[PDB]
Amino acid sequence: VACDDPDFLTSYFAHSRLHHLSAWKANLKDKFLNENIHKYTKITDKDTYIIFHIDFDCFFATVAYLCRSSSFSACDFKRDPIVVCHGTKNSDIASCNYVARSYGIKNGMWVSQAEKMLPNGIKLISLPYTFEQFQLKSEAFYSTLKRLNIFNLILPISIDEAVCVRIIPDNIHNTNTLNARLCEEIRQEIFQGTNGCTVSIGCSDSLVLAALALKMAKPNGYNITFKSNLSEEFWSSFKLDDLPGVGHSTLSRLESTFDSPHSLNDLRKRYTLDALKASVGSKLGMKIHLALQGQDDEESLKILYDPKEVLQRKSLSIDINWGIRFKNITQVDLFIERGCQYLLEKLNEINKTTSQITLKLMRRCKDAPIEPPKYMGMGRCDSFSRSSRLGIPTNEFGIIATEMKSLYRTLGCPPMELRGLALQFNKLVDVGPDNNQL
DNA sequence: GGGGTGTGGTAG
DNA sequence: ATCGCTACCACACCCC
Ligand SMILES: Nc1ccn([C@H]2C[C@H](O)[C@@H](COP(=O)(O)OP(=O)(O)OP(=O)(O)O)O2)c(=O)n1
Ligand SMILES: [Ca+2]
Ligand SMILES: [Ca+2]
Ligand SMILES: [Ca+2]
Repeated sequence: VACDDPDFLTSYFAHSRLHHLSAWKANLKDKFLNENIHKYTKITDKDTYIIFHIDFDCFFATVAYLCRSSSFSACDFKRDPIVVCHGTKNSDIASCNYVARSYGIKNGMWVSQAEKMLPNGIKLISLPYTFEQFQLKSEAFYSTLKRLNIFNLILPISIDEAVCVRIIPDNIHNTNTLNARLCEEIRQEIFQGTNGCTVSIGCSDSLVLAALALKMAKPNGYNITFKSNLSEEFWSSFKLDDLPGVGHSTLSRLESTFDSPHSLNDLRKRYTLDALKASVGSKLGMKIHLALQGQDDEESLKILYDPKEVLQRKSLSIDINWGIRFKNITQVDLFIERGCQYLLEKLNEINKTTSQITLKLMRRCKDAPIEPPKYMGMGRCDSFSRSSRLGIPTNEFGIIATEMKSLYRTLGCPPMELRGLALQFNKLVDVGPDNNQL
C-alpha cells in the first residue's frame, strides 16, 4: 500500500508498533479517567506511600515467543537470542530477550546492527509481532493488579508497565518481609494470569528509586531499596541514562561536563547543582540533582497527587515519517485530508473541539540521498513546523483540512522532497450541553 | 506580571 | 524490504 493509496494510513498504523504503543497508552489513560470519574483516587499529604513499579520483562519478545507459530516450535527462550521485528536488515528490534542483550543487543537497534554483535554459529531468532496477544497479556496484567486489592492507586505507564501505590497506615509497621511477600505474590499471580510472562518490580518510597530498583531487579526479579537503604553499591550499579529523563542528548552533555562519569555514583560524587543546571538546564538539572538523592521532583509527583489532571489528554496528533513519497501537491493534499479525517474521528470520540492546529514536516536534507539507508525511511531531514489559531473552536473538516493544506503551502516543501508529516490539534476544548452562542 | 511561537528531548 | 508514534514538559526568544 503506497502513501497515495487511500488504505495507507490504515495499513501503516496496523503494522506500526510505535502507533500501537501510543494508542494503547492513550486508551489506558482514558479508562483510568472513566473508572475514576466518581472516586477521590489520589494520594494525600496525609499518606505515607510505597511505590511498586511493575513491568513485563522484554515484553514483546516474551509474548511473541509464548505465542510463536509452529515454525518457531523449537525456539528456546532461555538459550537463543530472540528479537521481534518486521524485517531482516534496517528494521527495528522492538524487543529483545536477555540472551540477546548478553551480547549487547538493545531495543531500538536495527537487525543489521544486532547481527554483527553475535559470534560465529550463534544465530539471531526473529519473531513476528503479535499485536492482539500483546494487548491480551496486558489485559491480564491490569486485571491481576486490580484483583489483588493491595493498591490504593494503579497508574498506567504503558501496555506493559504500571506504577502501583500502597498507602501505609501510621498504625502499621511496614517491613521488607511484607514487601518481599507482596512482590512475590504480584510476580506469581501475573506469571499465572498471563500464562508465562514474567514481570520485575522495583519497590521504594520515591518514584525515581522504584524505577532504578526495577532496573536492578531485571530480569525476572524484584528489588526493594528505600531511601534509608541508599549506598555507594546501589548508585555504582547504574549508568547515567538509567535515570528517568536522561536520554542520549542529556547523557552526552553530562559526559562532556563531568568528564565521562561511568555510573550514577561517579556523577553524584563529581557534580554540583549549578554546574548540572548549566550543563542540562535548570529544571532537568534540579530533577537529576534530586534524583541522585533518591528524591522525586515536583513535576514527577503530580501523577500521585493529581493523576486525573496528569492523565487527561491535552493534544491530539498523528505522525507519519515512514513511506512518505509523493510526486505532486495533489497527492500531498489528499493525504492531509485523510489524516484530518482520521484525527477528527478521534476528536469526536472524545467529544472535543480544537482551537489550534499545527502541521510539521520532514524534508530531505539538501545533501541527503533520495533513497535513505532505511527502506521507505525519512532519512536525514530538516524539520519545519507552523501552527494556526482557529479562533472559534471547531471540529469541522472543511475548516481544519483547508487550514492544514494552507499551512503546508507556507512551509514551501516541494512534494518530492517531503519525507514526513505530522498533523496536530494542539488545544482541545470541551463540548458541553449548552451550545447556544451568537 | 501576562501572553505568544517554533524546537529539543524523552519515553515506551 | 519494512511499517522511524506521539504526548507534553521545558526552553529560547519574541510581544505587551
Ligand atoms: N525502542 C523501543 C522500546 C520499547 N518498544 C516496545 C517493545 C517493548 O517490549 C515494549 C515495552 O518497552 P520496555 O521499555 O518496557 O522494554 P522491554 O519490555 O522490551 O524490556 P525491559 O525488560 O528492559 O523492560 O515497548 C519498542 O517497540 N521500541
Ligand atoms: Ca518492560
Ligand atoms: Ca515498559
Ligand atoms: Ca533514561
